[PDB]
Order: sequence, then structure tokens, then C-alpha cells
Amino acid sequence: AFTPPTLQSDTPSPIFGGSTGGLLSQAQVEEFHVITWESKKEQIFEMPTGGAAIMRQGPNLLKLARKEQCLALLTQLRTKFKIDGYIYRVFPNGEVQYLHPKDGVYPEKVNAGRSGDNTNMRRIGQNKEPVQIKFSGKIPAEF
Amino acid sequence: KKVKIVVDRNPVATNFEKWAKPGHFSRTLSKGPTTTTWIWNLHADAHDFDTQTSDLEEISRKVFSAHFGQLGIIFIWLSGMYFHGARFSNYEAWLTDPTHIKPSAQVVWPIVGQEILNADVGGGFQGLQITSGFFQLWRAAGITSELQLYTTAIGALVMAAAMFFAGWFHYHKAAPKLEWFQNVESMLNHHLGGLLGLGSLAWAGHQIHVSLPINKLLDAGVDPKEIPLPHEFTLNPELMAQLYPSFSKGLAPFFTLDWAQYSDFLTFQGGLNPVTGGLWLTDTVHHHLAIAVLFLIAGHQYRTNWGIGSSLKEILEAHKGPFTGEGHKGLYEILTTSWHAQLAINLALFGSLSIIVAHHMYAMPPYPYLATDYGTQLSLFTHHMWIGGFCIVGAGAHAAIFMVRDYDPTNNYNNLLDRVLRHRDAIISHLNWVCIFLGFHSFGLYIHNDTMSALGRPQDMFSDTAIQLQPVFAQWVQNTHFLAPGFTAPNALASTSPSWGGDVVAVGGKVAMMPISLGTADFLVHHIHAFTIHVTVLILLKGVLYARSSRLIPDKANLGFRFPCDGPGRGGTCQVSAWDHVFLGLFWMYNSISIVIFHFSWKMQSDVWGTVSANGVSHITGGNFAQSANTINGWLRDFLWAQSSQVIQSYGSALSAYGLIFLGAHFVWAFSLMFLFSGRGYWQELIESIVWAHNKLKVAPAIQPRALSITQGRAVGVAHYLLGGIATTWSFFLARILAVG
Amino acid sequence: GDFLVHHAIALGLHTTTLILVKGALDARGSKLMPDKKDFGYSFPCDGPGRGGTCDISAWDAFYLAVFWMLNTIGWVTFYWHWKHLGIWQGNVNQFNESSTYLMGWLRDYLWLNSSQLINGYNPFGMNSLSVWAWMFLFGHLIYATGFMFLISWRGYWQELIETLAWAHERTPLANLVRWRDKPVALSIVQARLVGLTHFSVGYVLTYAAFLIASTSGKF
Amino acid sequence: AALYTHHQYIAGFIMCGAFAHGAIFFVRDYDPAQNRGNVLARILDHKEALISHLSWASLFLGFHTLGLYVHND
Amino acid sequence: DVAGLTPCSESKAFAKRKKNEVKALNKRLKNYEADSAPALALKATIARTEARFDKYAKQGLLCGTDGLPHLIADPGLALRYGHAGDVFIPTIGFIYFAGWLGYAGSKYLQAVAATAKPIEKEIIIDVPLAWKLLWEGFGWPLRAFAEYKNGSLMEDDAKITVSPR
Amino acid sequence: MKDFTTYLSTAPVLTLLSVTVVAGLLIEINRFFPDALIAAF
Ligand code: CLA
Ligand code: CLA
Ligand code: CLA
Ligand code: CLA
Ligand code: CLA
Ligand code: CLA
Ligand SMILES: CC1=C(/C=C/C(C)=C\C=C\C(C)=C\C=C\C=C(C)\C=C\C=C(C)\C=C\C2=C(C)CCCC2(C)C)C(C)(C)CCC1
Ligand SMILES: CC1=C(C/C=C(\C)CCC[C@H](C)CCC[C@H](C)CCCC(C)C)C(=O)c2ccccc2C1=O
Ligand code: SF4
Repeated sequence: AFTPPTLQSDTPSPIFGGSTGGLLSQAQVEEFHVITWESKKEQIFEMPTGGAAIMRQGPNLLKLARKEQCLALLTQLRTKFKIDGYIYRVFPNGEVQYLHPKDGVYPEKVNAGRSGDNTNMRRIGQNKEPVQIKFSGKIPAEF
Repeated sequence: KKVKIVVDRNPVATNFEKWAKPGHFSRTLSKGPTTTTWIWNLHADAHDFDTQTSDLEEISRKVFSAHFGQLGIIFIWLSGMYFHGARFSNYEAWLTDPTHIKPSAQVVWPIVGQEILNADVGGGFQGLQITSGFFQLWRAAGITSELQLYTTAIGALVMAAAMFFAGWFHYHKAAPKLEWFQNVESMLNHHLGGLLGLGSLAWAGHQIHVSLPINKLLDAGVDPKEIPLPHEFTLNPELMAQLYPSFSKGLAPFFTLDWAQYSDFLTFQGGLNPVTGGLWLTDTVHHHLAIAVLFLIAGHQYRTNWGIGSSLKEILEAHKGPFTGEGHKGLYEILTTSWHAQLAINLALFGSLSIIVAHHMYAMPPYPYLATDYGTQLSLFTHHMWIGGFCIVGAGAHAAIFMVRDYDPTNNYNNLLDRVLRHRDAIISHLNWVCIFLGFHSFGLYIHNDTMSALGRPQDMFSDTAIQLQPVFAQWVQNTHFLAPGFTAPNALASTSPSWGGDVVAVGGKVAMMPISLGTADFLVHHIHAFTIHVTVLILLKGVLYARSSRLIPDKANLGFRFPCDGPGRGGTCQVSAWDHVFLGLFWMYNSISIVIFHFSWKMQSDVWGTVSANGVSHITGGNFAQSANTINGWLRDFLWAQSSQVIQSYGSALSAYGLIFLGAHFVWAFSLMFLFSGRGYWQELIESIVWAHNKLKVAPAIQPRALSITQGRAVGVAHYLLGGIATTWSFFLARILAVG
Repeated sequence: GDFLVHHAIALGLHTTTLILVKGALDARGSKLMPDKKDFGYSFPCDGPGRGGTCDISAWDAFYLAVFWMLNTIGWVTFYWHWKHLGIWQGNVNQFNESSTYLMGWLRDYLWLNSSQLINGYNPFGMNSLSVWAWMFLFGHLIYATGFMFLISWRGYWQELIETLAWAHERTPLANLVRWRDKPVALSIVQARLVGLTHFSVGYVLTYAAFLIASTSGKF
Repeated sequence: AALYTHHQYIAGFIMCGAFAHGAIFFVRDYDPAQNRGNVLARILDHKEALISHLSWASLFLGFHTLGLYVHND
Repeated sequence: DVAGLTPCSESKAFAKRKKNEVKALNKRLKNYEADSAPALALKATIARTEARFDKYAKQGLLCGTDGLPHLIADPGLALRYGHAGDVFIPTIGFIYFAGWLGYAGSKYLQAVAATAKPIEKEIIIDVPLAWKLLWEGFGWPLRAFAEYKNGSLMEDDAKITVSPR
Repeated sequence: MKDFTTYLSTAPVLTLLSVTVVAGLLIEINRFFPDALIAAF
């Protein structure tokens, strides 16, 4: 079994001068994501919102408007720095949902113990014709 | 450290083996053309040296040799122009009578009835009337001979051969190393002094010893055959002392600093020479000498192999203020290691230079009998305007390319580039608001004028006769320039240009330059120009700033500078790349420059160009700009329909080629609309059906035919659009200005 | 000239039929997109994969063919109007030796008959043809406003709208109000439809203004 | 003139709508099972020939009419 | 008189057009000296115009209401009235020459398709092979008819890709 | 000169030379046989 890591709120943030591409009004009333990673030295990386930031030694904490920004930062950390990280979904009511490394290992590597949903056992051309599903509220591929 | 010449002996062998195999420069083009997309990408990536090699040294060597090849092409072009001026031109005949004989330097072969394009220009000569102004330039240089144009053509051919030999030599025999290209201090010290300063000094020397005596005799009125040759004017100071008496004492007052005795040929009057309508050539001599001294002084600012001089890095890094953090930290490294950033800066200032050239050359003509030929004047202005706008768009493109490829956030922390990238939303939003405000307060003024004219309320529209909008700042600036001589310009005998104010300069019965009055229509069209320039800036700056990343697409730098989209998701991410921002900015630059040249042509056909009749000035269109250029129907009718009668009734005459191009460019412009409006999937499926038809008859190409890529389609569409629009305007302008004037 | 313009009309009909028939027959699927019937009649694309799939649905084929229909009916009505303008003036010759070449079409029909139209209002006054001059310029404006959606695509506009949303969400004295619906750029299919609608409206208004002005002002 | 141009534009728009709704019927209401061997399935079977020959006819007409017009110009 | 048209040999407006062209060129003449190069060029242009008009009157072209030659594009209507050179004979000529070019390109495609690298042979053209096939394509109609009767000109539909309907 | 002739055999060089020789042949045909409206034998 695998347990998700807790979001340690009192985690230091990278050195940054302040951008205009950061959080907006969506964070207060819908959602804002957050990414946490461990860096082995003080070095400069690129923000998903524009500009350069310096992440510090040890834990680094960065909140972002969208999950795609968090994954862009994570993939640039993994490629240009060989640094893994954790992404969390933080609701404004207080509940925090763990996100990307959901079962510990990365999704491109098998784990034996995942849900194989949305996997049809037919070919592309074996879907139903749209006339046979007429007036149903579903596309032919989700039958 | 220590600026010196470093090269590599024989890096690249000279042979034809890579000529046999196209696509050798890039690895992605290997293993043959499986599709026609390979064919298109082969031309698309021919000059993209970053995708060919990762070494800055090889890129720099390729750039240097490409510059040499371009210089050879330009020298071939100059040789061709001088050869056509020598052999197939009426230049000597035009020199005798420049007021009435229309310049011509190209003739056609009678093959299919095309000999009708050989106009009755005059001087017993038949040929195409040229609008490039080589005749005026050659008269300014003091040619007045056919043999000298041929000698210059041969010399330019020799220089082209020298350029090509230099490029081959510097790519194949002695290719400079990377640190040779990075000596920006030495490069600036030699371009300021040895290129620009020495070139200006040498041209001042030529103008003193060739242009001044020959043009003085021409202005006094002498057939060019009996004018003494330039060398014998240069050979002895006797004839020069007859023409300019200060040459009797020679170089003695120069070295004793009694330079005021040289005031007969080193003058400062301003205005125009009344005989020719061009600038005083003595004033041009004085100008070139002064700027040559200034540039040679400027060429000693930077430090090379000796302790004197200031380093560019030191000057940059010390210009830091409280509002900007580290300031210019990193600018020296991203300009001595990235070619695209230098290309962006140089293209921007080069296009601005071309636009400034267009402005300063209509405002006050520098060549004799250039003002009177309205055709070459309008053509030169419009050509330099279009070159400037194109170069500016390319500057935006290469700034975006540098932002995508050569921008490293490590060495650009909290500097001006970082500071701008960290508040791009503010800049873009504010430019958007400025664009909307300018669009309203420029175009909606025209629409209000249209509505009030169409409602029968001429008292309610914005005009000089109703609700006035006077350019008070511009009018006061004209007054300041007109009152400048004798006050704030004590040594000036006349203003810089007659456009500020004063008397009408008339040469050969035609107005050389007369004062331009600004009213409500000029106010409206200047605000239209500001609006169009601001929107083009908005698109280009938005592409540059969001090339790296975005709220919608956070990893746009991974996808590259030139990619079509990131899929139909997020609502649709079509044209998110900086390339597509350049693609839209091309159309917007086209719109801006088109409105600028329309305003130029209408304003000077209505208020400047015309004939004198010893009681007034009869303009080409008759003052219709002041009462019709505030209304879109006025632009459509009194300018775009009234002046179009010359190009549509040009069949059966020498302007029939302009008439034909006027329709062919319409065809090309509307042909662009196929590529601009459609999409790749339709054409791919249609090509599939055609491939079925070919398979049925065993005529299928092994190279698979593919529809043009999305970026390919956009590029083809914008190229055809700009070509068609610019060629339509070119044919219209040239036919109108060569049929009437 | 009737022969040449009839072949022009034949070309217009043939190409419009080509686009429409190809869109119908490739609606269920093609080689680029075999499962097109599952995605429905109208959808933006299939992404930049497989070389690019812009305008791949049958809706997009109808969209492309509306331009060709407008061009074909423009040729038909230009032919009819110029022929009958020659007939009503008693001068069949103007069409007879001016329709065989396109400069005659541009000059002796478009340029010549628009003289009274564009003088509907002027600095010297206005008359009854002013409404058709205003509609003429109106249709030109709508046509180019269509070109706006036709050329530029959804991505520049989405970034611009995000930037303006940032501006409004933190502009003082305007944060009191906020949008109930999130401002987004128009979708690809929607803006294709909007550009086509403006194109057709400008086309129709411009030609109606020109035809009614050049016939009613003259007869 | 107004009546002629009005009816011609209406006819062109309505014909485009006819072809669009035919494409919709192929997308939505076309059943290959009950249209097996009939003329609809036949015309869908060799649709490449139809599209290619329409392309040939349009290409010929455009080439020749434009070439004659430009030669006359 | 094949469709209400008169021959340009006897139509008055053809002669009027020729006279107008020659008079315009003479108006262009009346500005230079007799032996100048522009004078010789205009004299050559005049000679070409008169030769063209006389040839058009000689060849038997039809003129309409005014003096412009009209072509007949109907076999039979042009054959029995002697205007097969208007459309029919150039139709045969184009069909022959276009078939020559197309058959040469086709045979080049099938010749290089059965080589080691057919991809390379289409951007790097084997010039002797192209020259040989261009020469052989002059007998394109007989070769094409022979290959059509043999059945080797067309491909079976079962070996050609289609979409999945 | 094998590589040089291979470069001369490349598609752009061959198509430019071919359109050049075809255009020149047509031009000289119109030079010696001008104003050929019909194929009058
Ligand atoms: C007084 C010295 C001098 C002069 C006159 C020039 C002049 C020029 N340089 Mg150069 N340069 C110099 C020193 C100099 N440079 C030094 C010291 C360096 C090392 C830091 C460089 C590095 C450099 C680079 C990397 C490039 C240039 C380029 C250019 C050309 C600018 C483009 C153009 O079209 O201009 C106007 C065109 C003309 C004025 C035509 C005249 C051309 C003649 C032949 C100039 C001869 C000057 C030459 C230096 C003499 C020595 C060469 C000799 C062995 C023949 C121009 C001709 C650019 C270029 O275009 O490459 C060719 C470019 O890429 N220069
Ligand atoms: C000093 C001028 C200069 C220089 C050196 C460069 C250099 C470069 N540019 Mg650039 N650019 C410039 C000015 C310049 N540009 C200007 C003025 C514009 C505005 C139009 C642009 C806009 C631009 C874009 C949008 C892009 C580049 C790109 C590139 C890079 C690859 C070019 C290439 O191989 O593509 C291929 C070049 C060609 C295929 C040449 C043909 C281009 C058109 C079709 C020619 C125009 C037709 C011509 C007028 C003739 C018309 C007559 C006709 C009927 C025969 C290269 C390093 C590309 C890049 O990826 O950057 C890394 C990129 O996509 N440029
Ligand atoms: C004539 C057609 C047309 C028109 C009207 C516009 C208009 C506009 N474009 Mg656009 N564009 C066009 C063609 C056109 N474009 C084409 C063909 C292209 C393809 C290259 C583009 C590409 C393009 C880009 C890339 C951008 C624009 C932008 C803009 C906006 C700039 C803001 C402004 O001008 O302030 C004022 C608005 C106007 C002048 C429009 C007319 C409004 C009238 C004059 C006044 C309003 C009164 C109103 C009618 C009364 C209401 C009546 C009620 C019954 C409805 C503006 C609305 C820029 C933008 O987004 O904003 C900065 C932007 O970046 N355009
Ligand atoms: C008897 C005629 C008829 C009927 C009953 C239908 C019925 C239908 N059509 Mg169809 N169509 C028709 C004719 C018809 N059409 C014609 C003539 C055309 C050619 C123009 C089309 C082209 C067409 C397309 C491309 C599509 C449909 C679709 C549909 C279906 C949904 C309609 C819809 O989208 O919502 C409502 C439709 C609208 C609200 C129309 C939008 C408003 C228009 C575009 C703007 C008008 C602006 C106006 C002219 C401005 C005034 C100018 C002035 C201010 C100057 C529906 C079953 C859609 C479908 O099947 O879904 C898959 C589909 O995509 N139709
Ligand atoms: C003036 C504008 C214009 C022009 C000329 C065309 C032309 C064409 N369209 Mg098109 N279309 C347009 C606007 C235009 N469209 C617009 C705005 C749209 C809406 C987006 C469409 C949407 C559309 C669709 C959806 C389709 C077409 C198709 C076609 C082709 C039909 C075949 C034909 O008629 O052969 C005539 C050929 C020509 C008119 C080309 C001109 C001949 C050239 C100039 C000769 C070459 C000489 C020289 C070498 C030129 C190169 C010079 C250079 C080397 C310097 C044709 C090439 C159909 C197609 O592909 O057919 C199979 C197709 O399905 N069009
Ligand atoms: C010699 C090669 C060749 C041959 C035999 C054919 C043959 C054919 N083509 Mg095709 N085509 C070709 C090249 C060729 N094409 C090329 C290079 C293009 C890209 C411009 C096209 C684009 C094209 C389209 C879009 C269509 C056809 C169509 C057709 C068919 C209708 C007849 C026709 O002439 O249409 C017209 C053909 C053209 C307009 C292209 C001609 C271009 C030149 C003249 C041919 C190439 C010459 C070649 C280099 C010579 C090599 C000599 C050799 C010794 C090396 C026909 C079977 C139509 C069809 O599907 O019919 C059902 C159709 O829609 N062709
Ligand atoms: C000459 C003449 C005649 C004859 C006639 C005939 C022989 C007939 C006809 C007719 C016709 C022939 C008509 C028509 C038309 C057509 C059309 C117009 C078409 C169409 C179609 C469509 C549009 C389609 C649609 C669709 C689709 C797309 C897909 C699905 C299905 C459907 C169907 C839905 C007579 C002597 C008697 C009289 C006089 C004149
Ligand atoms: C027509 C069209 C095509 C089809 C275009 C094709 C297949 C290219 C046709 C080129 C042919 C093969 C060469 C024709 C050569 C000409 C004689 C001269 C061309 C000019 C060159 C010298 C550069 C697209 O692929 C496309 C893609 C995306 C958006 C719009 C469009 C689009 O409008
Ligand atoms: S329509 Fe074309 S450009 Fe737009 S998202 Fe789809 S594939 Fe990309």
C-alpha cells in the first residue's frame, strides 16, 4: 500500500520578486494548486508565470493557479535539474487533495494496482454508428 | 582579453559533394524526402543555423560568409543599375534638359507587342520610365558622362567578385574564431570611425573635388560635354579657385585653424537651391565633414588593446537604479553570445532609419531635380516606408526568437529583461487599452463625420469649418522651425525645409517644396497612424513577452518559436506561438504603412505638388484634402476612386504594364484569402482523393504529396496578401504619378 | 464575353459543388480522420498531430463553400447587372467589347457605375443616394470585420482576454463589480461562423447598395 | 435587378444549406446496414472518383477561363 | 457566315480598327527624325500590325459587330465552313503535346518506382533517363491505347487505398 | 564533376533550366511567327 504525503504548510518558498501572472480571483472562490519539491542547492529556475526565481536549499513551496503550470514546473525540474516533486489541489474551504504522483511512482511507469478505466477493448473502427445511438446523450465511443 | 585576429586554417573543404545532397545541413532532413513537407522544410530551415549546428563559432562563420554573399548580390545589383544607366538609358539627354525629359534606364525587346511599354520619355529615346532616382543621384555625384557609369558598373562587378571571394575565403580558408566575432569594442570602434566616419569623410572629399565644380557649372548652365572632367578639377587648384576662390590658398587655412575662409564651399544656408530644388551641395559637404569628424571622435570611446576607453559591460552594469533592480546586468552576455537579439535590435533601428530616410527625403530633397520629378519622390518615400515597416516586424520576430531560444533565466535574474517579463500583463493590458482608446478616438471620429455628412449635418462633423481639431503643437513646432534662422539658428540663412513656412520653391514651372498646413484632417490621420503603430507594437510585444510562457500555455518555450498550436483544448490554442504574432503583425504593419503612404500621396498631391502660374499654385488634385480627408467616403471617392482613373485607363499606352499589375496584384491578394481562411485538413483530404485518382492510373509520386502545414499555410497567405496589396498600391501610385503631375 | 462569363459561372458552380460534395462524402471519415462520424458534424479540429487537422469537419467544408457560393452569385449578378445596364442605356456595345477582358469589368462596370453611389454624400452636400453610399461603406466595414475573425485565430485573443481579466480583477474602483460568466475567447467553430456571417452580410449589403444606387440613381 | 439578385443570393444560400444538411444526414442519420448495396452505398463507395473528377472539372474551368481572360487583358 | 458573323476580309470595322492602330502609330512617329532608332522601332511595329491585320483577313476569320476575330469551337460547324484551325486543330495539337509531357512523366514515375531509392530519384532526376522517356513520349497516343487495351494502364480498385467510408 | 552534374540534375536547377528553354523556345517562335491567333495550315 501507498500513503500520500501531507502538505506541510510551513514550507519555505523560492526567492522571487513578484509577478503579474500569479494567483488571481479564481484562487479565492474556486481553486489554486501548489507544488512542493526538494532542492539540493540554491539555484535559479524559470517560473511558469514568467520571470526567474531562485529556489533555496531544502524544501521549496510554490502555489500556482492551474495544475498545468505545476506540471510544467515539475517537468522542467525533472529534466533540467533531476528533481522530483509533489503537487496538491487546495480548495478554499480548507480541504487539500493530493494530485500528480498519486500512487508514488510516475504515471509513465507501471505500478500494478491502478484503475484501468477508460480503456475500451475494441478498435477505433469498432464503435457504434451514430444512427444506432440516436437521441441518446452519449457519443459512440462511451458505450 | 587582447583584441587580435584569430582564424582557423582550412576548416571546410571546397567541393560539390554536398551540392548533390539537399538537406545536408540539418539532421532532421536526412533519409530523403518521404513527403513534400520535406521539400518545404528544406527551404524553411536553410538559414536557420541554430538548427544546423550547436556551435556559436560555426554559426558566426556562416553568418559572416552569408553577409559577404549578400554584399556580393548587392554589388551585382548596383553594377546592373550602373550598366543600364550606361547602355540602355537617356542619361546624357536628360542632363541637358532635366526639367522636361522623363528619366528612363530600361528598354524592352519587341516580342509580343510589349514595345508599347517603351515610353516617349524624350531625348530621342524610348524606354520604361524609372522612378528610382538614379539620374538625380548621378547628377549630384557629378557624372555627366556615359563612360563613367560603365566604369562604375565594371568596378561594382569587380567588387561583387571580391565579396564572393571573401565569403569563400572566410568560410573555407581562414574562418575567424568565436572570440574574433565577440570583440564588440573593436567592432564598434571600427564601424564608428573606419566605416561610417571614413566613408563620410571620403564622400566629402569626392563632393569637394568632383560634385561641387561640375554641379556648379551645371547650375550656372553649361552643356555637360564641355564641362571639365572630374580629375582635372581635382588635379589643380586653379580651376577650383576660379569656381571657389578659397582654393587659391590651399590647405594653409585648414591647418592654421582659419577655417572661416573655407566658407564659400563649406556653407550653411538651408533651404533649397532655386535652380534645381535640391539641397545646397556645399551644405552637404559641410554636413558630411562635420558628421565624419563626429563619427571619428565616436570611434575612440571603447577599449581595445590599450588602457584608454570604456568597456561596454562596465557601462551597462553600472546603469542600475532603484526602480529596476540590477539594471543592465546580463545584457552584455546576451548580446555577445546571441545573434538573434542583435538582429532584433539592428532590424528595429534599421527600419526606423529607413522610415526617417523617407521622411527627411520628401521633406527636403537632397539631389538636383529630384523634387520636380514627383514620381521618383513618391516612389522613394513609399519604398523606404515599406522597407522600414518590414524590418521593424522582423525585429519583433527576432526578439521573439531570442526570447524562445537564447534566453537563459540563470544569467537574467532581476535584470531589465527579467523585470519586463515579470510584469508583462500590465504592459500588454495597458497597450491594449491605448490601442482601443486610439481606435475609438481616431476611427470613430471618421465614422461620426460619415454619419453627419450622410445625415445632412455638416455643422456637426469634426472639420475645419465646423468642430475644429487643430494640431496646435505641430503647428507651433512648424512656427518654431520657420522662425529659427536669425534667432535660434543665427548662422542659417534659411530654414531646413520649406514645409515649415515661407515662399514656394518652384523649379521649371513645378513646385519643388511649399509649406504644408495642418488642419482637422491631418489631426485625424496622424491619430490613425498612432493607432495603427500602437496595435502593431501590441501584437509584436505580446508575441515577444508571451513567447516563453503564458497563463493559458505555461510551457510555450518547449513547443518552440514556430509551432502552429497546442491543440483544440483550453477552448482552442490556435496561433499561440510568437511566429503567429509576427504573422498578424505583418498584416497590421501592412495596414499602417498603407494608410501612411495614402496620406502622403493625397496630402502632397493636394497641398504641395503642382504647377506655378505667376499668380498662384495649381495643385494636382486642387486642395481637396482639407475638406474630404476627414471622411471615409472622401478617401474612397476623392482619393481612391478619383486617382484610380489613371491606372484603369492605361491600356494601350506605356502604363499598360502598371494597369496589368494593378489587376494581377488584386488576384494575388484575393489568392491569399484561400490560405488565410481555410485549414489543412480539408486540403489533405482533397489531396487524398487526388492521390486515389493518381493511384488509379499508376502515376502516384513516391514523394507523398501533403497539404501545406498550418504554419506553411499562414506564411503563404500572409506573403501573398502583402505582395498583392503592396503591388496594387505600387502600380496605382506609379501609374497615377506618371500619367499626371 | 457571355461565353467567358458563362465559363466563370460554370467554374463557380463546379468548385462550390466540389467543396460541398467533398464535405458530405468525407463527413463520415477520411484517411486523415477515419473516425470522423463519431466526432459529429461540427467540431474544431483533431489537433496539430498527423501534420495538422485544421478545418477537417464537414461543417468546415460548408464554411469554405459559402465563400465560393458568394463569389459565384457575385459573378452571376455582376453579369446580369452589366448586361442589363448596357441594354437599358441602349449601349449593348459597352458590354460586348468590355466583358471579354477583366479591365473592362473593373473600369466600365465597377468604376463607372459607382460614381453616383459614392457621391451620395460629399462636402458639397447630400442627396437621396446617401443611404446607399452609407450602406456601401457599411458593407465594406462588415466585410473586413469578417476578415478579422477569418484571419486571426483563437489563441492570441485568449491571451489578450486573460490579460484584460487580470487588469479588471485588480483595477481599483472596478473590483466592486465582477463578471458572472468568465470572459473567454470565441471558440474556433464559433468565430469561423462569425467571420462567415460578417463576410456574407458585408457582401450582400455592399452589392445591394451598389446595385440599387447605380440603377435607381440612373433610371 | 433587385428581385433577380435577391432570388439568386437566396438560391445560393439555400443550396449550400441543402448540401450541409446532406452532410449532416451522412454524419447523423446514415445507417450502412439498411443502406447496403443501394445507390447511397454505391456513391459512398467510389466517392474518391466523384471528388477527383469535380476537382478536374473545376481545375480545367479555372485554368482556361482565367487564362483566356488574362490573355485578353 | 456561321452565326451571324461576317468575314474580317470584308467587314468594315476590321479595316477601321487597322486604320486606327496605324494612325495612332503614325501619331507616335510624328515626333522623331526619320532615321532614328525610335523611328525604326515604330516602323517595325507598324509593319507588324499591318502584317497581322492582313494575315487575319487572309486566314478567313469571322468578325462580329465590330472588327474583332471570333473563333468557332464546334466540329462540323468549323469543318465544313473551313475554320477547323480556330479550335479543332489546336485541340488536337494540345492533346498530343500534353499527352507527350504527361506520358513522359508517367513513364519516369514507373521507371524510378522500381529502383533502390525511388525517393531520391524524384528530387535528383536521372537526366539521361528523363531525356530518353521524353523522346519516347512522342508516341504517347499509340502507347497509351496499347496499354489501355492490355489493361496495364489502369490499376485494380482492390489494390488502391480508400477511406473507411 | 559527378557531384556538380548531380547538383545540375537536382529538381530546382532542372525545372528552372527546363522552363527557361521552353520559354525561350516559345519566345523565339513568337519572334519568327508572331500574332498566330489560329492554327491556319
Ligand atoms: C576600418 C575597418 C572596418 C571596415 C571599413 C569595416 C566594414 C564593414 N564591416 Mg567589419 N569588422 C571590422 C572592421 C571593419 N569593418 C573589425 C575590426 C571586425 C572585428 C571585430 C569586424 C567584424 C565584422 C563583422 C562580423 C561583420 C562586419 C561587417 C562589415 C560590413 C558592414 C555591412 C555593409 O554592408 O556595410 C557597407 C558596405 C560597404 C561599405 C562596401 C565596402 C566593402 C569594402 C570591401 C570594405 C573593406 C574594409 C575591410 C575591413 C578592409 C580589410 C579587408 C581587406 C583584406 C580587403 C562593412 C563593409 C558585416 C558584413 O557585412 O560582413 C561582410 C559583418 O558581418 N565586420
Ligand atoms: C537582416 C534581416 C533578416 C535576417 C538575417 C533574418 C534571418 C532569419 N529569419 Mg527573419 N525576418 C526578417 C528579417 C530577417 N530575418 C523580416 C524583415 C521579417 C518580417 C517579414 C522576418 C520574419 C521572420 C519569420 C516569421 C521567421 C524568420 C525566420 C528566420 C531564420 C530562418 C530563415 C529561413 O531560413 O527561413 C526561410 C527563408 C525563405 C524561405 C526565403 C523566402 C521567404 C519569402 C517567401 C520571400 C519573399 C518573396 C520575395 C519578396 C520575392 C517576391 C517575388 C516573387 C513573385 C518571385 C533566420 C535566422 C524564421 C525562424 O524560425 O527564425 C528562427 C521564422 O519563421 N524571419
Ligand atoms: C475593418 C475591420 C476591422 C475592424 C473594425 C477591426 C477592429 C479592431 N481590431 Mg482588428 N483586424 C482586422 C480587421 C478589423 N479590426 C483584420 C482583417 C485582422 C487580421 C489581420 C485584424 C487583426 C487584429 C488584431 C491582431 C488585433 C485587432 C484589434 C482590434 C480592435 C482594436 C481596438 C480599437 O480599434 O478601438 C476601437 C474600436 C473600433 C475602432 C472598431 C469600430 C468601432 C466604431 C468606430 C465605434 C463604436 C460605435 C458602435 C458601432 C455603436 C454601437 C451601436 C450598437 C447598435 C451596437 C478593434 C475593435 C486588436 C485588439 O484586440 O484590440 C487592441 C488586436 O490586437 N485586429
Ligand atoms: C428550411 C431551412 C433550414 C432549417 C430548418 C435548418 C435547420 C437546422 N440547421 Mg441549417 N442551414 C440552412 C437551412 C436550414 N437549416 C441554410 C440555408 C444554410 C446555409 C446558410 C444552413 C447551414 C447550417 C449549418 C452549417 C448548420 C446548420 C445546422 C442546423 C440545425 C441546428 C440549427 C442551429 O444551429 O441552431 C440555430 C441557428 C442559428 C441561430 C443561426 C445563427 C445566426 C446566423 C448565422 C447569423 C445571422 C445574422 C444576421 C444575418 C445579421 C443581420 C444583418 C444586419 C444586422 C446588417 C437545424 C436542425 C447546424 C447543425 O446541424 O448542427 C450540427 C449546423 O452546423 N445549418
Ligand atoms: C482570387 C482568389 C482565389 C483563387 C484564384 C482561387 C483558386 C482556386 N481555388 Mg479557392 N478559395 C478562395 C479564393 C480563391 N481561390 C477563398 C477566399 C476561399 C475561402 C477560404 C476559397 C476556398 C476554396 C476551396 C475550399 C477550394 C478552392 C479551390 C480552388 C482551385 C480550383 C481549381 C481551379 O479553378 O483552377 C484554377 C487555377 C488558378 C486560379 C490558379 C492560377 C493559375 C496560376 C497563377 C498559374 C501559374 C503561373 C505562374 C507559374 C504562377 C507562379 C508565379 C511564381 C512562380 C512567381 C483554384 C486554384 C478548390 C480546389 O482545390 O480545387 C481542386 C477547393 O476545394 N478554393
Ligand atoms: C507528369 C506528372 C503528372 C501526371 C501524369 C498527372 C496526371 C493527372 N493529374 Mg496531376 N499533378 C502533377 C503531375 C502529374 N499529374 C503535379 C506535379 C501536381 C502538383 C502541381 C499535380 C496536381 C494535380 C491536381 C490537383 C489534380 C491533378 C489531376 C490529374 C489527372 C487529370 C488530368 C490532368 O492533367 O490534370 C491536371 C494536372 C496538373 C494541373 C498538374 C500538371 C503539372 C505538370 C505539367 C506535370 C508535371 C510534369 C513532370 C515534371 C514531367 C516529368 C518528365 C519526366 C521525363 C521526368 C491526371 C491523371 C486532377 C485529378 O485528380 O483528376 C481526376 C487533379 O485534381 N494533378
Ligand atoms: C433541357 C430541358 C429539358 C430537359 C430537362 C431534363 C432532362 C431534366 C432535369 C433536371 C435536373 C437534373 C434538375 C436538377 C438539379 C439538381 C440538383 C440541384 C441537385 C442536387 C442534390 C443535392 C443538393 C444533394 C443533397 C444530399 C446530399 C448532399 C447527401 C445526402 C443526400 C442528399 C440528397 C440530402 C426539357 C426538354 C424537358 C424542357 C426544356 C429544358
Ligand atoms: C490551397 C491550400 C493548400 C493546398 C496547397 C498546396 C497543395 C500547395 C501547392 C503547390 C504546388 C504543388 C506547386 C505549384 C507551383 C506553382 C507553379 C508556383 C508556386 C510558387 C513557387 C515557385 C514557390 C494547403 O495545403 C493549405 C494548408 C493550410 C491552410 C491553407 C491551405 C490552402 O489554402
Ligand atoms: S484548428 Fe488547427 S490551429 Fe486550431 S487547434 Fe485545431 S489543429 Fe491547431
